[PDB]
Amino acid sequence: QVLYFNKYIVLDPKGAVLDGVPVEKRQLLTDEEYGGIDARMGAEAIQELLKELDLEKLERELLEEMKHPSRARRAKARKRLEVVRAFLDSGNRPEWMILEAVPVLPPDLRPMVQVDGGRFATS
Amino acid sequence: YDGRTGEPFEGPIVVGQMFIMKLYHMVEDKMHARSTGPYSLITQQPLG
Repeated sequence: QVLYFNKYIVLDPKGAVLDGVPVEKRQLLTDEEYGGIDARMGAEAIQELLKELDLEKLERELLEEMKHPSRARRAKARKRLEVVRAFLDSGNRPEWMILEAVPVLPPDLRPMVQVDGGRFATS
Repeated sequence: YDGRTGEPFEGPIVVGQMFIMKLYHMVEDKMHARSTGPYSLITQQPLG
């Protein structure tokens, strides 16, 4: 929500991490909560984010927090896979979730018919 | 008597003057049929 709108900057890369506190390869940092960027904002963020994101490793970083957990928030743990494995043994890549292409449906489907003369009715 | 056959009905029949009426509905305004015709342009099908 704050990773595009409301500014708020995301912390993507790289870049050795702690400015007034570490800051754990993950995120955000507040607008006037200085630092800089070397990350960005907007979706580019979440884009180059997804891409550079080990696929299978999480089948392990989740298949290790599945047998030695608490059972309170180590419940959603599993759920991560359900999307994960859902992307893997599927043939569908993430990234694309952010659109580098915003298509246009056909005309004969989102009509522009003539009403009673010159004033029309778009779909 | 059944006008068709001279023989009358075989059971007295209750008869009399009954007040009736004609209602709003009259087939004349219902009833239709279309083999083909006006194809909409919006949805792409028969209308109007």
